[PDB]
Amino acid sequence: LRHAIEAVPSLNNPQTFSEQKLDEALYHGAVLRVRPKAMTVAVIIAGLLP
Repeated sequence: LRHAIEAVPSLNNPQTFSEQKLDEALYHGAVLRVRPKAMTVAVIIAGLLP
């Protein structure tokens, strides 16, 4: 999420009342990159269920 918010959106906030592109950065890191977290959780639970 931090890499996401770091790449693009460090330019629009200096202009006050700018939150539209701040949410797109969270979308880019929080839900586009959701395969790694799901994979980690799945393997963690699967290596313990037995």
